[PDB]
Amino acid sequence: LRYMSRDDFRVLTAVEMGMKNHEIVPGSLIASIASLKHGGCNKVLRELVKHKLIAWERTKTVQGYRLTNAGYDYLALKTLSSRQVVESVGNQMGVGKESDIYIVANEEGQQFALKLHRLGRHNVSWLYLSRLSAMKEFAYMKALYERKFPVPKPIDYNRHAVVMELINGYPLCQIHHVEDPASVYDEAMELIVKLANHGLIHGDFNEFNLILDESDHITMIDFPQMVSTSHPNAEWYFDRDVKCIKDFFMKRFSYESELFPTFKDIRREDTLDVESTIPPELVKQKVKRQLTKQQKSAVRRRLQKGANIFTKQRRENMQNIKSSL
Amino acid sequence: EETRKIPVPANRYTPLKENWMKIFTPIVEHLGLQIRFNLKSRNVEIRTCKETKDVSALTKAADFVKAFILGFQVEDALALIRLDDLFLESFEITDVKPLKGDHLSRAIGRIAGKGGKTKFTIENVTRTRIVLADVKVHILGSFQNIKMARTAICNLILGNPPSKVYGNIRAVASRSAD
Amino acid sequence: PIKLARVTKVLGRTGSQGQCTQVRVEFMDDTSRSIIRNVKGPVREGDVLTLLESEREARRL
Amino acid sequence: KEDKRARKQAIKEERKERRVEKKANKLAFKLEKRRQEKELLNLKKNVEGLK
RNA sequence: GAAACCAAAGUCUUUGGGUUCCGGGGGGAGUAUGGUUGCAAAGCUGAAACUUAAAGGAAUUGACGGAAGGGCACCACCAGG
Repeated sequence: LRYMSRDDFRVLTAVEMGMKNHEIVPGSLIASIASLKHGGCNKVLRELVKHKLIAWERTKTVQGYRLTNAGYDYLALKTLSSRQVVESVGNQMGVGKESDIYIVANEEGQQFALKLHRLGRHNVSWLYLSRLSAMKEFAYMKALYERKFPVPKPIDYNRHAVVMELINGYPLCQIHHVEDPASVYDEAMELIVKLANHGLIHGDFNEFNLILDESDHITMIDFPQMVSTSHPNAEWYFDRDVKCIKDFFMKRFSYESELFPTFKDIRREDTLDVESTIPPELVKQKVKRQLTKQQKSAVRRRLQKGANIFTKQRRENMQNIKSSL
Repeated sequence: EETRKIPVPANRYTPLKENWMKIFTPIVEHLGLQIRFNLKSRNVEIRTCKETKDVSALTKAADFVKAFILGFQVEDALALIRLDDLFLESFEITDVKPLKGDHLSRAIGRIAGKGGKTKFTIENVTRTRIVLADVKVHILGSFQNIKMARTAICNLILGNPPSKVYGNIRAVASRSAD
Repeated sequence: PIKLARVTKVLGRTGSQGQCTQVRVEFMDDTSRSIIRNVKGPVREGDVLTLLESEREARRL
Repeated sequence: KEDKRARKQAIKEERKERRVEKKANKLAFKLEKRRQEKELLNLKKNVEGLK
């Protein structure tokens, strides 16, 4: 849980700055880009290693710290807390392979769903691929909700976290019986034609990516696999998804289809496949920026002398040599 | 019957005397062209005859001997006879950047490299043959490959160190369906 | 039109994964027309092919 | 003449107004940096601690 | 000669052929201030307070290359079961 709520923001963000450019970030660089408090950040790092926030690395010459899987997760929730979306944690968690579903509650008490991308090449690249995944998923989530589609409502995105509307139900793969099989079938078949009208093919439109809300309403999730209709095999991915649903309702619910939708309509809807002159106030700001940069460069060279590990190794052998002589 | 004569400078005479049999043989065998060397005019004089198989075989030969005279190795120049699209785009080194004296000498230097390494590395990646006459760069390859090569050579003479140049050109090679 | 072929020489392995064999094709139409083609599967020197299009020429230069 | 000569003399007067304006800024930044250098060096001696 | 190198950068602890200029840990700073020259832009001369264990020169192995070439592996892929 989150108790510490001051210096932990600045130190962890400073790691993320170094993570985008380099692998393991040395402790010398951290304090320079987090200049608000000086000296006492080294004990904060020792509190960060207690939790699964940062990992230590002392291989051969490389001495420093790298951000963990769970440590990257805490940073997004800390940003979402300032945007007043997340306050307390709900416990109903569906631990998946590509993502983790966490229930979140706001100031109001209204429960929302949170998605956290867990892509698992070094861990630096793995925590960068999760960044691009959430930004792509939120892009489709906004694009479909605006265009009448039955998708969860997009709220906020932070690095890898995506806040969505809480639609609670069961996935189609674990459904025994539906009270009205025909009405549910026609609803699902319409949504494939709907996407094709907007110039989109789902690709993997199966029973594993569909959730029923009280056996009345079909909800769609997971959107990183979507392709354009400009693709040469556009009708192939269209027909494969149709046959997947055609066979499933005949298999599980024993419903044979009377309507066979195979229409190519591109595009009647929006193409979503793309988706003295200088005042003294300014003089003061400019002088300040110059004077801070001169101090920051000097502090970097003071911190680069921390090598402490090199001095410790040299001292051990000297004691052995003098005793043997 | 028609003829084309191409000159030969004095620095290129002794290779033309050495490689002469390797030159006139492919011109006279499978092209079937009359060829002589006018010592008075210092020109390689080549002709059509009755034994000439096809038209434009004269042009094949003309390009071949021209390539040899510029400085290209006979084995490399021979490619002009067999292949269709090979060209020798040549330019002055001072075309890219106005350079004088010691600056031009360092400029030549970094096109070549230590032990001619830079020169060979571009020749490998661009699939070309480049030749440095004292203040001239003659390159030989496909048109797409020439435009690639002229840029790398060019970057070297306007500053960009060999290390940056290899990085730029290997990215360009990856995109050109090589 | 369907033309039959010969194998003059087996050159090397082309393709991404090393699946395609680059092969010298002599024609069985009496002509000494030697076109280099790419084949999928195992081909030894002395095989006879069935090419769907003969006008095609595989990756030369 | 008179057309070109007046046009050139207008650009000369723009540059003369410009380097006066540049010198004025050069003294404005120099005077503001020097007083901020004192106010930062003041903290080093006194008004920096705990109690 | 620290050395790369240098017939000078040699004839230097076996130290004195004549003679001019000029450097004394790094910064602050070639900054302020004064003087002077300048139509101006500027030039010449030119500090301190204070701050810092270093700032650097030569050479040498190659932890790492987001460098290049090879080679190998169904704990890799390809064609498949």
